[PDB]
Amino acid sequence: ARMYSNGKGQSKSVTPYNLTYPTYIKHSKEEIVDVILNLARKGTPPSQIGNILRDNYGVGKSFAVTKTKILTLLKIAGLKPVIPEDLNNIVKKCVNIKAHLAKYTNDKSSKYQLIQMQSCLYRVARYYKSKNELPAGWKPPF
Amino acid sequence: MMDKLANLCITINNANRAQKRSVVIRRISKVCRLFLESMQKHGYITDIVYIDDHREGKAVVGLSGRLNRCGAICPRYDVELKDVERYRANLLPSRGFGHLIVTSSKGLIDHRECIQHNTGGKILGYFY
Amino acid sequence: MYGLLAARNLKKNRHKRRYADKDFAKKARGDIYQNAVGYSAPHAKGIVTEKLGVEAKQPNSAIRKCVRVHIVRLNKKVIAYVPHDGGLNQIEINDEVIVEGLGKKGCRSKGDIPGVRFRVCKVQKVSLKALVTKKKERPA
Amino acid sequence: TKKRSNNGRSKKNRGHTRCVRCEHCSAMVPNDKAIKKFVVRSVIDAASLDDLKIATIYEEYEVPKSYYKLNYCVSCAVHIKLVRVRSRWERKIRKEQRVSA
RNA sequence: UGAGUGCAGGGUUCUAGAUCUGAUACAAGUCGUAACAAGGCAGCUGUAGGAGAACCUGUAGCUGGAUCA
RNA sequence: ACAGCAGCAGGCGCGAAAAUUACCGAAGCCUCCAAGAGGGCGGUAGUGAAGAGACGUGAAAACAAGUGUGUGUAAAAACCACAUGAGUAACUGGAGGUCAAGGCUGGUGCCAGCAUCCGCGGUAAUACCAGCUCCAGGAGUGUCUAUGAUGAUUGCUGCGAUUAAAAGGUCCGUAGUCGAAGAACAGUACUUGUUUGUAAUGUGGCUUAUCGAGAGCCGAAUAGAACGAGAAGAGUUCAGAGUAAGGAGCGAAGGAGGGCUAGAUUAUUGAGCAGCGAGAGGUGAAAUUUGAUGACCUGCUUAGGAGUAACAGAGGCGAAAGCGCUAGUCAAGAACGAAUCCGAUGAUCAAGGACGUAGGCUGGAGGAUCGAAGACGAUUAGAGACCGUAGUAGUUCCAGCAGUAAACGAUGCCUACGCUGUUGUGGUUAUGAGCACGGCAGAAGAGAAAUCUAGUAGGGCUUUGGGGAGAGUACGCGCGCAA
Ligand SMILES: [K+]
Ligand SMILES: [K+]
Ligand SMILES: [K+]
Ligand SMILES: [K+]
Ligand SMILES: [K+]
Ligand SMILES: [K+]
Ligand SMILES: [K+]
Ligand SMILES: [K+]
Ligand SMILES: [K+]
Ligand SMILES: [K+]
Ligand SMILES: [K+]
Ligand SMILES: [K+]
Ligand SMILES: [K+]
Ligand SMILES: [K+]
Ligand SMILES: [K+]
Ligand SMILES: [K+]
Ligand SMILES: [K+]
Ligand SMILES: [K+]
Ligand SMILES: [K+]
Ligand SMILES: [K+]
Ligand SMILES: [K+]
Ligand SMILES: [K+]
Ligand SMILES: [K+]
Ligand SMILES: [K+]
Ligand SMILES: [K+]
Ligand SMILES: [K+]
Ligand SMILES: [K+]
Ligand SMILES: [K+]
Ligand SMILES: [K+]
Ligand SMILES: [K+]
Ligand SMILES: [K+]
Ligand SMILES: [Mg+2]
Ligand SMILES: [Mg+2]
Ligand SMILES: [Mg+2]
Ligand SMILES: [Mg+2]
Ligand SMILES: [Mg+2]
Ligand SMILES: [Mg+2]
Ligand SMILES: [Mg+2]
Ligand SMILES: [Mg+2]
Ligand SMILES: [Mg+2]
Ligand SMILES: [Mg+2]
Ligand SMILES: [Mg+2]
Ligand SMILES: [Mg+2]
Ligand SMILES: [Mg+2]
Ligand SMILES: [Mg+2]
Ligand SMILES: [Mg+2]
Ligand SMILES: [Mg+2]
Ligand SMILES: [Mg+2]
Ligand SMILES: [Mg+2]
Ligand SMILES: [Zn+2]
Repeated sequence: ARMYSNGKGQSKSVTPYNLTYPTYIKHSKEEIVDVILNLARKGTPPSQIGNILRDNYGVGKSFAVTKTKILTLLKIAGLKPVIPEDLNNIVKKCVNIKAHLAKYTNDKSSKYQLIQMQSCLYRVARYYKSKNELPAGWKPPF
Repeated sequence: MMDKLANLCITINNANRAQKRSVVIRRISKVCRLFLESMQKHGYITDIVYIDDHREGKAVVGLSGRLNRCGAICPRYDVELKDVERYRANLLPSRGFGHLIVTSSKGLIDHRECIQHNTGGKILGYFY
Repeated sequence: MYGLLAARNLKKNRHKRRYADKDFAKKARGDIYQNAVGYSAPHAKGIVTEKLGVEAKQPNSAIRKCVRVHIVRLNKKVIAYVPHDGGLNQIEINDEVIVEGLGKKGCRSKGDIPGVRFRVCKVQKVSLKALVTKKKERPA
Repeated sequence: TKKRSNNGRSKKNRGHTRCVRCEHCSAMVPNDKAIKKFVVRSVIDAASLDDLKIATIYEEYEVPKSYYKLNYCVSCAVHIKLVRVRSRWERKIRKEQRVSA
């Protein structure tokens, strides 16, 4: 089940059985690889890179053509971010809640949501600072 | 998450009680395969197919009329060859028939083979 | 607590559970040496100081014959029962008596006698059964 | 022992509900438990409609009705005989009552 | 190296004490009758006042209710 | 001046509790300068129903225990051999049920007594006190006290927690215990071989004292350690692998979920003014009470502070406590659709932290309605109560403290396996159906039943009960302004 609440949803998307090569498409390998690195330098998250490749350029799951994963390609090109993108999105939501509570101090429901959010940050931090993906003395922006 | 060897047992026990002849079992591990293959050698189950679904794994099996009950033991206790008959007398209905399965350096073996090979091991499960 | 490497947790839990048993608790945590007859001694010597009688509990209707004893080993004074038909007549003030338990698990009242916990066994070194049935005589 | 499967009230999947006040004694009772009664009563009694037909100035007239929903606590509903005690098998039967006039 | 012994303190276990206050047993004493039937104001849980005494009254809750409607 | 029996005998005390101020150039050992000397160490008997063997108390013809010789020993006694006399030898607890065995005869009349427990006796006692017959074990049988079993009433094997005793008010969270599939790898646990490691006791045997305990000889052995071996489970790693494991993100939509800003239709009270001219209120029935200083009722004006009727439900939302007028605004969450991204990030939780109806407390704002306390009127033997009149703290808001509820579906949280019909709510749809959250009615199993959040089961983790009472009380400690 869900980690912070009583949810038991089941909405996911199916991974294919085999992957082949997308011969119906209208670009070369080298063009697709160029499209990714452009979208990266403009500052898009890698989950959004995937959405665009599927929706506009017509490639499912973005790996059948490249034999390599999106984040690994960005490390080969040297475009790696300073913080992993998951930990980064958790710090953003915390900041937002603290900026709301700063002006609407009375909101007990928002107070409740903040302590849940903050717990999740530290649990994710401890993962990354074991795999050597963050400096040992990293601390939140707060 | 449930233990995979426990899940296997409850799935076949309930279906047998409901008088079904075949079932699909949904999460499979290496020792689950070896357990089922043991029940086939002693003629408790008849036909086995394994589905390679890339999501864990699953099996389809045909039950015989000879199977009354099976079960897993948790945890998997360590036993000397001196100890196994104690567990045999606790689990099985009669001195004449049924099988207690033990894991060893020589694979899965039954309580008779333990005497032949001169080896203890870890207790895994039983059927009769 | 049923894991294979859980022995320490399991042991500490199960030990703590036993204090719910009255028997284990009293031996561990009560005053087991407060009594004239009990854990300490099977019999007790003492001197008779007063003669006494008590009513039986309902629904019975009787006067039971009892004796006030000063116990040599503790300097407590206790009530004891005198068993036999004419038994009270075999005892004088300032006699020495030996005293015995009623046979329950803890020191508890037996039958219809309220609050009395011991009985007389011998008077002046001789069996009370022999005195009452006139098989033997007082030392004099 | 437990006398009714629904605890005598219609609350499910909720913590708490609004209270209402009894028509007969003003006691507080939870809305999901209160005995309810509907009334549709003519302003003019049946024994006067034959006089109304000669009293009115209009060519035809429709009498105005008055509408009410009433609420009762258990004690009042039993005492006023809106409901009655029933046998162990009858207790389970559920049927809508008539609108009063 | 040190036995013994001065003087202050602590740590333990027992024991005295004017007087006050619990509990238990009281064949059957005195005053009421609070609960068990709609027990004669349906009962019970929390909280706050009050009162010879059981208890009574406000406020929120529960049915183990006298209603599965 | 001398002296220290937890050496051997012995005495006094203390207790419910324990032997002779005995013989010893012999047996087993130790000590010396020794073909010898020493030893209360050790051996021999005496005393005692702590324990353990074998046998007497007659047979149908014909029976212990005595005695004398020899033996035996260091000297003895007992034991054994032969020979003499003979004719001796049972008690303890019971007889209503459990529990084997008498309604037998005489006394006693809720007395005297008996009875582990249940129970007997008030003049017809199979239960008391005795006589007589039976029963049980028998050189033994009763009682008291500790303990093991009884007992699955301590539960690893193996108990319980809807109503009998028993799931923390809700979340977060550390220590602790527990943790995918696929392909490979390594040997410290794990299991096993060989070798060590046990005198007595115990275990499997055989041999000699008339027999039986006894004595003598044999064989194997626990835990612990030394060196090898096997690799299923456990462990470590990898990525042309991507959970009906989790987190991040995208698209369209739904809800009394929460904070803030600005508005609203009535209603209940209070004042002003106008009309009218005698009662209004309240109850089962009435009295307190209010009205010619004009009530009540009907108009028009105003002033406040609460609340959101009907629609409205076995409907919805929230972690729980809880949430119902209309617009605008601010954050985050649940579910659904689908070829998005990362890759074990996870389950449960002592300590520690955050929320928690109502009533209560500290300070400010305010004050319509309702109303603890207090005061009256009735009713009653008495009402201090129930009913009526009136009336204060509180009831509302902001900033905090507090920490309890029949905080209940009296049913912990994850995760499984499971029959049918019907009815809802929100998305999606090959229009056949699904996914999440519910209600209802049977069935089969289950259970002491009632009934079923209770079916099946050695899955994981925490809380928790052990006949009533005393007691959720005393002492100590921690929080709180107090309660
Ligand atoms: K999600
Ligand atoms: K959790
Ligand atoms: K939560
Ligand atoms: K959860
Ligand atoms: K009795
Ligand atoms: K509630
Ligand atoms: K109802
Ligand atoms: K009452
Ligand atoms: K000495
Ligand atoms: K001595
Ligand atoms: K003795
Ligand atoms: K002898
Ligand atoms: K006898
Ligand atoms: K007799
Ligand atoms: K008689
Ligand atoms: K017990
Ligand atoms: K158990
Ligand atoms: K609590
Ligand atoms: K996955
Ligand atoms: K809003
Ligand atoms: K409050
Ligand atoms: K009053
Ligand atoms: K009066
Ligand atoms: K009143
Ligand atoms: K009032
Ligand atoms: K608080
Ligand atoms: K608090
Ligand atoms: K509580
Ligand atoms: K729910
Ligand atoms: K049960
Ligand atoms: K206290
Ligand atoms: Mg009464
Ligand atoms: Mg009453
Ligand atoms: Mg009842
Ligand atoms: Mg000696
Ligand atoms: Mg008999
Ligand atoms: Mg008898
Ligand atoms: Mg039990
Ligand atoms: Mg009860
Ligand atoms: Mg209970
Ligand atoms: Mg509880
Ligand atoms: Mg022999
Ligand atoms: Mg493995
Ligand atoms: Mg006027
Ligand atoms: Mg409305
Ligand atoms: Mg979400
Ligand atoms: Mg308040
Ligand atoms: Mg919990
Ligand atoms: Mg108890
Ligand atoms: Zn009412």
